[PDB]
Amino acid sequence: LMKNPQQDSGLLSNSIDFRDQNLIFSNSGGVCTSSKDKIENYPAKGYPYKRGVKLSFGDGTTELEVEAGGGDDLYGVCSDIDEFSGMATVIPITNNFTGYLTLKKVNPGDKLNFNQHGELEKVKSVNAIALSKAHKLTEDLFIVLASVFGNR
Amino acid sequence: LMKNPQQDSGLLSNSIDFRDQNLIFSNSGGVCTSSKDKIENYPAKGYPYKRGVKLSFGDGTTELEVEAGGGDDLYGVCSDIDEFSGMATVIPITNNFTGYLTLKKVNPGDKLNFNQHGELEKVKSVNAIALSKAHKLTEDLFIVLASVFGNRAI
Amino acid sequence: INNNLLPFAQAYKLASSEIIKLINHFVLTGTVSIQKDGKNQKRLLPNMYGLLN
Amino acid sequence: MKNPQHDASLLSNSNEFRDKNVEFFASGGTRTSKFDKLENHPFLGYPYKRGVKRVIQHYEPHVEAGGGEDLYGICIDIDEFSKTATIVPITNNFEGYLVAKDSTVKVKDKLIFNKDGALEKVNKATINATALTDAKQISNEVYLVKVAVFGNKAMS
Repeated sequence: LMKNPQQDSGLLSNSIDFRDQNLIFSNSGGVCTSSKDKIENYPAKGYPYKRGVKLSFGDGTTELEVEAGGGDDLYGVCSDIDEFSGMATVIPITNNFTGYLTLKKVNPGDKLNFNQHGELEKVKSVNAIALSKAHKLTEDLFIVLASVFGNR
Repeated sequence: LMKNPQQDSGLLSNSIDFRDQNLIFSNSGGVCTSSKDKIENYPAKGYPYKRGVKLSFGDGTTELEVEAGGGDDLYGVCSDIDEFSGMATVIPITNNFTGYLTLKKVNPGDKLNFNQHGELEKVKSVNAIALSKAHKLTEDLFIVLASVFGNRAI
Repeated sequence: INNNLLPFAQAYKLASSEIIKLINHFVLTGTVSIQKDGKNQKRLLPNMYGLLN
Repeated sequence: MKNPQHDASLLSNSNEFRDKNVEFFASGGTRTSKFDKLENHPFLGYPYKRGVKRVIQHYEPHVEAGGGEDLYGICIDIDEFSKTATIVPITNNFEGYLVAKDSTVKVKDKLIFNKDGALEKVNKATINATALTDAKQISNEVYLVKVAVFGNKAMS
């Protein structure tokens, strides 16, 4: 479930090619990033890494936080997590994003929608377009290169 | 069909006045530009200069491109183009823009929308407002000052 | 030429000349506008007048 | 008036660092990014801490308090000397205290900018706006509410 688990080994791995080396769960941020992007951080509820997020409110004792969600409550896209501080890096929906996002368990040009758990699914209140086919990282974990450019 | 006039001028310009000297097709960029504007570039399919653009996908051998378009496929606004590299400068629809854009062959305050060819026409899903009347650069080419500030509800 | 880009000194000289023309027009007429019709004027403060207004 | 006070005979009692920020003169936003886009436009009326709309008539177009489908941005600051207002475009998310229609707004409520540019509780919204606090009474008619405004909705 973690993004960059710490696990030792007894053997070193060998790099054989310089292609398809970015299809890993540890690839944080966006593939194409602007120096004028607006980046926020929030306390993390659950594990919203590489998912669409919404604002969640408690009783009122603690500050508001973000959790995986979509639909009409979609606030932004979570692109990074700091585990030590529990801090989720969020790109607001008013700013366009290009990167690898979690896909529901799809071809370039297909229109995508954020479901109730923050995962991308085939169609649409949000502009999400797949730029590649689904890549399987785990039996349940699928990612896809998608471009998010606001609400439709 | 070109960012700069295709035919060379015949005279030395007598630029002594300072009023209404910007109503030209070579006026790239915007009239009011912020230093925090997000700017992208894409391969150009056709000539999408000063037109709304959409993402066009091929078979898959080569990367996606941008082509003139609008409606529900609008992605951004092409504010500049480099001819040597075929590179179209794109301002995303999530970033507001103010400048001269191609108009379909209209008074200030009229609501506008982008058509299938990436041209602005009088009214749906794109917040575009005209700030002036159409100016005629060529017998078929008209430009209008517009303010585009995102997608509209419904 | 293909992209209309200048060295800094030349661009500064040209822009300064245009701005000085605007300043002279304001001093003579007391209005600020870039249209030959004189419309779309920039609204100014009171106690700011030219020789003509 | 952003800074109405001009003269006084005593100092106001402000010796507690907690709850000093909910004032009408606290311009700007609670959290601000260096890459926020800010414009200045001539204004008529008083659009401070309100949603604004463009008005076109001879003088260049100006901005004034308004909402609905004519919303263009939010006025977060003004300069009374030059009569110019600082506006955040609607394509840029904002977080801060804004004028509320009344004292009925509570936390987690979705909001709409009305004709006067005031936020009121909502199906009828063309923008996303969520109240983060309860409405506070600054004056007999002035209420402030902490709101995050992030983009526009797809449908009504």
